[PDB]
Amino acid sequence: MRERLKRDLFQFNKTVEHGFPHQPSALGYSPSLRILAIGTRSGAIKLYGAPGVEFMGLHQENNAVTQIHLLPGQCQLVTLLDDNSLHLWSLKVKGGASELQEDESFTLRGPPGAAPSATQITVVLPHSSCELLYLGTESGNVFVVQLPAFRALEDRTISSDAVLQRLPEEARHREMVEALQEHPRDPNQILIGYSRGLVVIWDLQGSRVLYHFLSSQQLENIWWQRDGRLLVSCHSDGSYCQWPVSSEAQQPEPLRSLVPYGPFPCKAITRILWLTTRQGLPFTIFQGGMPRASYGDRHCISVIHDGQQTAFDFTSRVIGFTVLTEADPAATFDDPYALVVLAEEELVVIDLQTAGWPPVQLPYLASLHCSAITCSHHVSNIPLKLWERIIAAGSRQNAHFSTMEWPIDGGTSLTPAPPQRDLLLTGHEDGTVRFWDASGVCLRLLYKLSTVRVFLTEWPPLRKVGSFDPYSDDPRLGIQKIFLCKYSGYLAVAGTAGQVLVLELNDEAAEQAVEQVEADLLQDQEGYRWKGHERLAARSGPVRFEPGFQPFVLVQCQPPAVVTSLALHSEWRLVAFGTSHGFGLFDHQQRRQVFVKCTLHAEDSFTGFVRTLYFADTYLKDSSRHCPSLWAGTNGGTIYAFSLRVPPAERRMDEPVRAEQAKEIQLMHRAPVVGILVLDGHSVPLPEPLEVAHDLSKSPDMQGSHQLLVVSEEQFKVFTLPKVSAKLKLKLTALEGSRVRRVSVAHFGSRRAEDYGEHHLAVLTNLGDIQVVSLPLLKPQVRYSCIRREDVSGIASCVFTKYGQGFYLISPSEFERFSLSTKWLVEPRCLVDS
Repeated sequence: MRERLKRDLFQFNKTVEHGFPHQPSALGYSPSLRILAIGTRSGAIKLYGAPGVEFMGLHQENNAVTQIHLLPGQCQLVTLLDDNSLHLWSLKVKGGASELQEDESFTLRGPPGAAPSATQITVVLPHSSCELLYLGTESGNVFVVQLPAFRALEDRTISSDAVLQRLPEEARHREMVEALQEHPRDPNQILIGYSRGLVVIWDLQGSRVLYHFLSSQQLENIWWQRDGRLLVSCHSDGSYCQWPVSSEAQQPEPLRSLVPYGPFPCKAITRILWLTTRQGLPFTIFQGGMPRASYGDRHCISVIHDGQQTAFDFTSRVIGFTVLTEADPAATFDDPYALVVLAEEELVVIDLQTAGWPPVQLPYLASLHCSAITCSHHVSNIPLKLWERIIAAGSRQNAHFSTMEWPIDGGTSLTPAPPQRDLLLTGHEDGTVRFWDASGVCLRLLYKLSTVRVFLTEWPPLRKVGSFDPYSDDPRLGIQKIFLCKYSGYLAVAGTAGQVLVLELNDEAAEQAVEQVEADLLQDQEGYRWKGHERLAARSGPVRFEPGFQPFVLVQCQPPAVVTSLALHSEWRLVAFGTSHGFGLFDHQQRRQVFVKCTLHAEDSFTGFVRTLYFADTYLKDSSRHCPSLWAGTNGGTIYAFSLRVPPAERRMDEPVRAEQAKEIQLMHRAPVVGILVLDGHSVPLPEPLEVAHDLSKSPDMQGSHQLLVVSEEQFKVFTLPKVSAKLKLKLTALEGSRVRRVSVAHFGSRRAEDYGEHHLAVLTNLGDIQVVSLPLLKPQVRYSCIRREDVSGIASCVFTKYGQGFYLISPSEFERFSLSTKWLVEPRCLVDS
């Protein structure tokens, strides 16, 4: 096209990522800013606050983030990678909005030639003065660093030999600093806990020991009470003690030492927290302690309060956890209200105020891979009537969740509310279809559909929480294709075992039976037998369904192969499906099969393989009478066309729908057809089903001669209807050497002109590039390098939107949104201050 028009329509920019970060490795939190922080093995530091308030950074060394410590009060955080290096980050306001950038780095190094295992940092203690970083090492020495200008203060070094010199008379030889904290009410005193059991309270200015005790078990971690008068240790045998802190010197014995899961041999407690409440009932949170014999493989975090105990069992390893408290540094009681747990595959938030401790919904950081993602489907511009009903159905199934508002509400999002409501439907392996809010910066779950309903299959206090499921139950339930009609509410989903469910949204619950209808694809062919999965056993009789998308008809394909294509026309109430053998049309209004076409030549050739199905109300035989039509594309470059006879509503349930094959066009290059489209007289694609009923202005131009657009992996072609005479072609693979993976129509609004937009093709190549093919001239406009050509998973997982956006999986747990339109750029823009 023209250069002025090209710049006003196309601009490639990878906006923001949606979902859970892959392989988390650290967790941090700022109670003063209410901002969460997550670190990964790839070096990514990700901050999270209120919905729409998020940041992201990358360390120059791609290494694993081990610890994240946000400074109190200040908007600066310190991280520590597995290379024993510190990094100071800050959130500087540039242009009215905050942004995350790295300030300075520092690697703790000792004398030249010393062992690197002696300078390994274990505990990082930011002082309350926001000026020093006390670093506990494996050698037992505590090092002090200045912020900024990281300079190790050798004069303030608290070595191991210095602490052992200040012990009265009991120092029976011997460090690995396991704990390093500050006195909550005295910034002058710090605590140093050693692995063998030595825990001292060190006076900084006095350079002496004020309090010490030698525990009987190997120390793991330490928690100091809010008033600084009680110490709660945890050990390597699965026990936790209580120690009184006063000014009587001597060596006070443990107050209450016990193994909470004994008397059997348990594993260590990794971390323990002792928090106080105004009701006199303190909380006791500890991670681990399971019996090594029967529960050594469980990742659990227990919470003890008011005679109630619950060990929350997660399906993945616990990377880190924190307890949000309503208390500030100048408060009496801690008063917990939330348990934020970061597992290796999910995030779990537990409400601590409501009885039973119910989970808290996640407005972001959702585990999109709790079930293995198989396919996706995006629908743009959802009607407000249907949009509120989907959320209403999702609220009825989430009644067991907590009523507490999202506690991590830091920052102020400067982005307005999304003017257009978008939906991203995700197919999973267990047979679930999740409805996501792909309208704004946060990808929040709205409603979950479970298709498994139509098929046929207290000490220690363990309570399985979370959503991730690492077990692959049945691969036959894996959703393969999804079609959602945003107008009538009809939903069509396809599975791996040849099952096709046509559902309808229902406000109230219903108890109905799913009529099962068989579609024998191999009706005009015998000899070859099926080897593999058997058809899914359907539930006979009525089945209770919760409000939402209730299935009313099941179409079982024979043979039960993988459904490779799906198309639903809610106006004509027809649904078309295709597998590796053939395809067929189904009338879900009468629950009767219309026709079934076999497309073959045990195993032999690799032809057939229905790839695309497209409904169209265009001309097929004459140039005056337009009739409904169903088009089909195969792997062998064959395009089938069927004439449909859709009766009126007065004759809808009376006379059955008829069909007859009218055209069979064979391509000259014999490449698999990836897309079929029909343009009207003004070279505009045919509108979606029921779109003319909800918008008469989008009526297709019937005066001009329609055009048929056939897109293959090698060429684009345009034919003249109804004669199907070749007119335009673009040999993409012959010019650029790339093959077409998938193509989708997109409307590109203009930036120079407010209300002007042209329809064009969004093409994803096998090389990972994203091109734009102009209509109807089939001219290449722009090519943007996006996905790597070796990312076979990310390329297949790609999906385009109707208005020039797209999504693709950079990891099995998170998407990345890209925008090739000048009218769309969904990115986080936020402000955070103290």
